[PDB]
Amino acid sequence: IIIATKNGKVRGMQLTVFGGTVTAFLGIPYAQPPLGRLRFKKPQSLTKWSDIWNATKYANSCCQNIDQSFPGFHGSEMWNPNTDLSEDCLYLNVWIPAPKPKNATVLIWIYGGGFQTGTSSLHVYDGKFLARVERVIVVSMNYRVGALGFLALPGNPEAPGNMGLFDQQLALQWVQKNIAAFGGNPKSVTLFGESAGAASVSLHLLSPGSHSLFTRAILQSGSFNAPWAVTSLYEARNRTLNLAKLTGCSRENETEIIKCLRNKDPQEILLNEAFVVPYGTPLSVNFGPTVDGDFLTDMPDILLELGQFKKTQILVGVNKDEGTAFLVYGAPGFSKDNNSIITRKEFQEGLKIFFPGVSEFGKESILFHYTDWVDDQRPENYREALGDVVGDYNFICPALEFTKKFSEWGNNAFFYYFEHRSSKLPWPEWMGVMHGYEIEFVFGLPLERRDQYTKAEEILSRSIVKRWANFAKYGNPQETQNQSTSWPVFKSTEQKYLTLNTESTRIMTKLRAQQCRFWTSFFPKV
Ligand SMILES: *[C@@H]1O[C@H](CO[C@@H]2O[C@@H](C)[C@@H](O)[C@@H](O)[C@@H]2O)[C@@H](O[C@@H]2O[C@H](CO)[C@@H](O)[C@H](O)[C@H]2NC(C)=O)[C@H](O)[C@H]1NC(C)=O
Ligand SMILES: *[C@@H]1O[C@H](CO[C@@H]2O[C@@H](C)[C@@H](O)[C@@H](O)[C@@H]2O)[C@@H](O[C@@H]2O[C@H](CO)[C@@H](O)[C@H](O)[C@H]2NC(C)=O)[C@H](O)[C@H]1NC(C)=O
Ligand SMILES: N[C@@H](Cc1c[nH]c2ccccc12)C(=O)NCCCCCCNc1c2c(nc3cc(Cl)ccc13)CCCC2
Ligand SMILES: *[C@@H]1O[C@H](CO[C@@H]2O[C@@H](C)[C@@H](O)[C@@H](O)[C@@H]2O)[C@@H](O)[C@H](O)[C@H]1NC(C)=O
Ligand SMILES: *[C@@H]1O[C@H](CO)[C@@H](O)[C@H](O)[C@H]1NC(C)=O
Ligand SMILES: *[C@@H]1O[C@H](CO)[C@@H](O)[C@H](O)[C@H]1NC(C)=O
Ligand SMILES: *[C@@H]1O[C@H](CO)[C@@H](O)[C@H](O)[C@H]1NC(C)=O
Ligand SMILES: [Cl-]
Repeated sequence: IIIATKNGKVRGMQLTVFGGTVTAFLGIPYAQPPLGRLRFKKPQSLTKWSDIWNATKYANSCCQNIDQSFPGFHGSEMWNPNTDLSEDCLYLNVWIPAPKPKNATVLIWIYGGGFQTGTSSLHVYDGKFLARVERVIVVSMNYRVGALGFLALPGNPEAPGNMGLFDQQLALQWVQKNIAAFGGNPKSVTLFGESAGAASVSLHLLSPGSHSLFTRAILQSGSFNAPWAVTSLYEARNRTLNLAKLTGCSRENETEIIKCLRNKDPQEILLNEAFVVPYGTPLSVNFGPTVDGDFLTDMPDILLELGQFKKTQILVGVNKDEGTAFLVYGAPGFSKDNNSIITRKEFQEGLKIFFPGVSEFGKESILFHYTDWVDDQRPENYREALGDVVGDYNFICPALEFTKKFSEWGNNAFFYYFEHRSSKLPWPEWMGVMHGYEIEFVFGLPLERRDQYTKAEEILSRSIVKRWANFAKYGNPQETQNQSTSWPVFKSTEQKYLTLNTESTRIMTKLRAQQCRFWTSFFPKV
């Protein structure tokens, strides 16, 4: 129950899972608290301690704005932080099988949340099930979000940008130096993440300082070429300056802006983040990754196109209705509490909410490519088109594009399409297979019989869990024992992908082919 690390001893705690035992180490620090002079700077390495750190409960989540649109609604609040917010939040968690494994493959989770929110503490990121069932070691970390994590005055080490990514990297570094003490193999480390976590995983494939800190990668509903993933260095500074004026810290010694922003309280920074953007959307990434010349040496589009990334296997996928969840956070005529049958004029208004700085012609082009109905009568037409618009543009087509381009340099890639609508979900049915609702299947929660889950859902989760583990351990996400559909390699030409559902696993080709030719070739030019 006590492990000696390079910076001191840590005491864990024991969990009973499925008649077995998992050892959990919740809240190990991996950096100096980024307080005081350290706010906005890269994470600094931890100086030794001499006691026994008690890693027996989740640590503080990092400071962040909370979604307040559906108070008391679990569909919404399952995503909000479940620990104290604090700037003192650079901690990670380790779940190891009991008894201690000998050379276990390691999975490192990176949460999403638009780079503005999120925490490793969430119920759906609980790694105890993967530890128990597949005898892998699961690690997850908190990393700074919002402006405290990604404020950028480029070149300036007081606010260089990408701090949250450097938090993640330092945690990967911690696993390299320390996980062998826990029974893990530092040579078999698979990163996985969802949404902005998935976009983070992809940027680690680009970043030269992460090359040697992991083996393989899994990207769930996200990647760095998504339109929200990378902030330009011009608008990044425009946003840093708008934050400065909004807080009274406008100086012209740029370093004096930072010192001034450092004497503010977290809440004062958090409440002005929303207004640095001229027009925002429910997908807005106010403060996110930038080309800082340190973590990220060039525009990631160019690195992807010219083959400049870690050469390894990737596992990539998306959900059937990525876009629906965002419609109820602003689109007119939409509500989780009715069937959201919108009219043509409502759809048009929705495009302005989701594509605010886009030309009238650009929005006509979206409407023209998504409103040629097979049947003109059905009243769902517009409601469904706007969901597909937001999901294809923001998630599915970037994920596909990334996989094509990545596979063209010779590495095995596997693509999935998650289309299971969970039996007992609190969101209405019209929202479908929503963004983030594969995560619980990946983490094995449906394996807990004890629950809301059907038997079909238990079997689906058990299969996904085996596929993810085989991918981590062996680079190949097959389930070999139960006469399962083989998962073909995804290649630039044939573009095969595997569907994930409770009924029929199927091999299909060329997901969203018509829609993504629009988003990937026509729409970037408007
Ligand atoms: C860059 O920033 C300027 C200024 O941002 C404004 O002030 C901030 C404190 C904050 O409150 C923002 O929401 C404000 O917009 C932007 O210029 C403004 O543009 C909007 C309309 O596009 C409008 O508020 C004003 O006409 C402008 N204000 C000023 C002082 O010029 C600008 O659009 C931002 N983007 C770019 C690309 O430069
Ligand atoms: C679906 O619901 C929305 C609004 O939700 C509820 O109704 C409101 C009257 C209010 O009590 C909210 O707190 C509820 O959550 C409907 O959108 C509204 O439609 C009418 C149009 O005359 C009007 O009240 C508002 O302009 C609309 N609100 C918006 C656009 O945000 C919508 O009509 C409902 N759809 C169906 C099919 O019933
Ligand atoms: N400025 C953005 C920043 C942001 C916050 N969370 C985001 C998630 C994706 C993209 C961006 C964001 C913003 O605050 N938008 C307000 C609405 C975003 C949804 C809140 C976050 N919670 C969810 C999250 C996920 N799925 C959700 C699905 C549903 Cl149905 C409802 C909420 C989900 C999956 C990843 C983590 C957050
Ligand atoms: C660290 O933990 C030591 C042992 O605590 C044990 O585990 C917790 C979960 C409780 O069940 C406790 O009763 C157990 O004895 C403590 O003795 C020690 O004081 C702790 N150290 C600090 C700094 O808190
Ligand atoms: C763990 O596996 C690696 C190769 O993957 C090997 O080099 C290392 O010595 C192993 N360590 C053990 C078995 O303790
Ligand atoms: C003010 O700016 C100069 C550069 O012009 C910089 O060297 C100096 O450190 C700044 N002042 C303080 C107090 O840091
Ligand atoms: C394979 O099938 C058995 C039942 O025949 C089931 O109990 C087991 O969990 C399945 N394994 C996987 C990895 O799906
Ligand atoms: Cl909880």
